[PDB]
Order: sequence, then C-alpha cells, then structure tokens
Amino acid sequence: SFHRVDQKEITQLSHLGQGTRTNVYEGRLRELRVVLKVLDPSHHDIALAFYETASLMSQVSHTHLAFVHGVCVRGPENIMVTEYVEHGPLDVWLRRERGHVPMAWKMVVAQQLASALSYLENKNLVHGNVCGRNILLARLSPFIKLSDPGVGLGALSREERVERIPWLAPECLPSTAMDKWGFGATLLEICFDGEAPLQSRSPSEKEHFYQRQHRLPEPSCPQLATLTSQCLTYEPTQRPSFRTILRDLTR
Amino acid sequence: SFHRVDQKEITQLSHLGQGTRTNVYEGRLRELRVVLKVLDPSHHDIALAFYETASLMSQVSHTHLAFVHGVCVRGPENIMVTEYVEHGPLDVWLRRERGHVPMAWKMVVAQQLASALSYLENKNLVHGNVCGRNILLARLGLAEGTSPFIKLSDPGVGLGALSREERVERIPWLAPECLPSTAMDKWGFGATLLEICFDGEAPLQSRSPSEKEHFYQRQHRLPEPSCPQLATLTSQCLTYEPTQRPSFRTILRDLT
Ligand SMILES: CNC(=O)c1nnc(NC(=O)C2CC2)cc1Nc1cccc(-c2ccc(C(=O)N(C)C)nn2)c1OC
Ligand SMILES: CNC(=O)c1nnc(NC(=O)C2CC2)cc1Nc1cccc(-c2ccc(C(=O)N(C)C)nn2)c1OC
Repeated sequence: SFHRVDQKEITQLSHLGQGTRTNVYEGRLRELRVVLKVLDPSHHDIALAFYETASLMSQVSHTHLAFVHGVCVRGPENIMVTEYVEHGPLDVWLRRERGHVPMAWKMVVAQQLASALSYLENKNLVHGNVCGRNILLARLSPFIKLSDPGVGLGALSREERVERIPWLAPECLPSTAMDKWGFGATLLEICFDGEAPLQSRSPSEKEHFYQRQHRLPEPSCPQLATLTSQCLTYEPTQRPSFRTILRDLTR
Repeated sequence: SFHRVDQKEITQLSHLGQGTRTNVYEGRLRELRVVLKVLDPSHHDIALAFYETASLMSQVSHTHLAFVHGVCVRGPENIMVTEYVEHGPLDVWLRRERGHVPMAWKMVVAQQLASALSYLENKNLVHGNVCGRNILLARLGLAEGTSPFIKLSDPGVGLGALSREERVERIPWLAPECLPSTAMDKWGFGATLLEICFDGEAPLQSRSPSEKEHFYQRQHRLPEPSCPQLATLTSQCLTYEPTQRPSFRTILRDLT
C-alpha cells in the first residue's frame, strides 16, 4: 500500500497548477520540498482510484519515476504527497523554448521515458496517463521523472476521457498496451515542441477522429517516425513492446 | 568597451523593481528574454558611471557573473540590456523562505559568490555593490541532489557617482572607506554573508541614516553570524582597515 502522512507533517505553499479533479501545490514535508496533489471533495470511487495511484507509485522504484511519500486525509481533501521536481512539466518548457530544443535532447527524453515504461511493462503495471504534462524535468543532458497518473482513468467520465485525446488510447474511449499509445502521442508532442495534434479541436471533432480511426500525423523528426506509427495503431496487440522500443532507441 | 543596441532590437515589458537611479524591466532582444535597466534622465557624470559598468561587464566572463548584451540610448534614457535570471534577487527569496533555508545551501551560495569575486580580484576589477539584491538565482536548489546556482548582477550606476545620502543608504554593504580598491568588495562580501545567514535580514537596515552613519563614524562592528562556519570569515572581511581584509583566494580556499 502507501504511507499515511499526518497534516502536521506538511506545509502547503504556492499553487503550481491543476490536474483532473486536483489542485497542485509546492510544499514542505517535515524538511523536504514536496509537491501536494489536493483531490477535490469526491465520492469514494474517485478517492479509491486516487488511493490506487498512491499504492502503485509507492510499490515501484525507478530512476525515471517520481516518488510518492504518501497520502494525507485533510477534512474532505485527499492529498498525495509527492516528489518535487526542480523544473516541472515538460510540455510547459517545450512551448517556452519552441524552435530551440535540439533533436539530441528529445532523443534523451524519449529513451528515459521508454526506460520508465519498460520497467512498468515488465511488472505488468499500467500508468494510463503518459503525456508531456506528466513528464517532469529534474535536470534541463536532460533528466526526467514520469509523474504519478493522478486519478485513475477507469474512474473518469467520457467527457474527461475525450479531453485526453490524442494521449488517450482509443480502446479507453468506450492493459499495458494503452501506455504504448500514450508514449507515441507524447513523442509527437515532444517533436512538435509541446504542440500536440488535435489539442485545439472540439470534443466532437476529437471523438470523430477516433470513431473513424483517422491516424495522427508523422513527426517532423525522422528518427521517431516509424516508432510513433507503430505505437499509434488502433489495434492494441499490434503495438511494439517497450523492450523493442527501448532496443530501437539505442540505434 | 560595450555593444551598442538599437532601440529597434528591444521590447520593454513588466516592471521588476527599481535600482539606484534606474527602473528594472523584463524585455526582449531580437527574440531573447532579457532584463532592461533603464537609467533615469541624468547628468553626464551619471550616464558615464553607467557606461563604465556596461564596459566592465562586457569585458568579463564568469559562470557566476550575469551577462550584459549592451547599451541602448533611447534618447535621454540609457538602457543596459542584461541577462534575465529565472528566480531573481536572492534577498527577496531569503525573506519568502525565512527559517527554511539550510546551512549547506548558504555555503554553496557563499562559494559561488567568492568564486565570482576571486575572478574579479585577479583581474584587479572592482564590483562595488555586492549585496543580496545583486545576487540572482538561476537555479533554486530545492530538490534533493540539486544545488543553488547564482549570478552576480552588474553593479548599476557606479559608487563614485552617487551622493553621500545614496552611499549612507547602502550601509552595512558599503565599505567604510567609501563613506567619505578591490578591498571594498571583501567588505561587501562579508555584509552579504551576514544578510544570507540572517535570511535576508541585514543588520542596521531598519535604522535611520544618522544611526547608520554614526555606526561607521564610531567604527562599531557588525554582529557575528548565527552560523558558526562563516563567523571567522565575516569578522576578517568586516574590518575597518582595508589592508587587513583577506584575499578572495584565501576566502575561496577556506570555503572548500
Ligand atoms: C510527482 N511530482 C510532480 O508531479 C511535480 N513535481 N515537481 C513539479 N515542480 C514544478 O512545477 C517546479 C517548477 C516549480 C511539478 C509537479 N507536478 C505538476 C505541476 C503542475 C500541474 C501538474 C498536473 C497537470 C495536469 C495533470 C493531469 O491531470 N493530466 C491529465 C496531465 N496532473 N497534474 C503537475 O503534475 C504532473
Ligand atoms: C542582470 N540581471 C538582473 O539584474 C535581473 N535578472 N533577472 C531578474 N529576474 C527576476 O526578477 C525574476 C523573478 C522574476 C531580475 C534582475 N534584477 C533586478 C530586478 C529588480 C530590481 C533590481 C535592483 C534592485 C536594487 C538595485 C540597487 O540599486 N541596489 C542598491 C542593489 N538594483 N537593481 C534588479 O537588479 C539586481
């Protein structure tokens, strides 16, 4: 399971942003700089999907996976106490640095992300929310940590799942295979300097794109074109394993 | 000398704060993020002291010294175009984080500052305005396995061009011999160490100009820092006799 944190051990500081049904803050854990993921007032099935994320992340240990200190229950709020990463989300940094991010830097990120996902695949564990926003920069060569997936994908509404297109695996709209799709969509996002395909488009348009099984663009980066195309296949069984992806990233 | 920047190359944005006879803004250099230090409408001796700072900064290169892109003349305003440092002034950060700044973090800052000042000392160059406000944070060093990373800002309008009233406002950072040499920077460094140790709460800073001046006139000494690893260092730096102050070579060696 996960460690229980008393509210006396933590101090809530600046607001960093928002997640699905959460508010993200900087904080202190009694001293360590932490990140506090404050769950909105929620029903037991939502809080349970949040505890399951805490449980999963507490039972894993990988260099490219962010640490989870535990969970604090503060009135109607569930707080996941997590590792603070220096430079924050990758997507934000790619947009600020657009047109000035070298291809070699992007390959380092891809390799490190595939390493974290290969580790989870071998343990038959699913992340379910691979995207640039969940990729944290510990070092700007770069060093990443994949964040916890927040509230589990299984507990969200159709509307929330449509909002996650193109990162959301198509089989999830109506298995470790979903993370191959998430990984492929993240590679496109990285290649396009944080500008993911379909992100501006309406929910109806995003859903229609998946319903007709239209395919996402080929990345402008040629070394990742075959990889993304193989990952972004509608047939989950047709997606390469992370062992294969990781092996193909060394060459 | 320094690079001349045309006004067509720059964009002025948010106000960051004020310096001695300046207004500090975020801006853009054609599009690079920069800091623009806008000199007030001034006398030629003040513009000259500002050009000398730009000249000095343009001829130096060190990892813990902030970069100066050049100067723009627009038109009764002189604009120094400088490097933008992510987290800004150290003194502001120390006050926000008061009581939560570890000693090991403070020692890193001290070594990086002494490294920048040792480089200037070897080149016989004087900064003249070492204080927490001129120490900029490029990296915070809050995460485990990470260290702070500082950039010492340009000294702005030169100390020699300011009024006695402006020099009294600079106590306790201002070297006492400057009230009526590279030695002044050893005093500035010592006063900055006290400020860092006291989480951005420098001694005498609340006190009146009369009190501050009297403190120097009577040659009263500044307090010993609450941090024991820097007590001997600060006491040696904060000596009224400029020749009695240790060299940055000695200070830097003693900090390792
Ligand atoms: C384990 N630690 C962390 O996650 C973390 N660590 N360090 C930092 N540091 C800084 O920001 C440094 C710069 C000060 C930040 C971090 N988290 C973080 C910050 C802001 C928003 C989200 C967010 C956003 C969206 C979602 C979500 O629902 N989707 C579907 C993506 N979820 N969360 C977030 O999580 C990814
Ligand atoms: C080389 N680059 C810079 O100086 C600089 N870079 N990045 C940032 N970033 C942020 O603020 C990030 C956080 C948004 C800020 C910067 N500096 C800056 C900002 C505001 C006021 C002063 C100031 C104040 C006082 C004096 C002065 O008179 N004395 C006597 C010391 N002088 N200047 C200042 O200069 C030290």
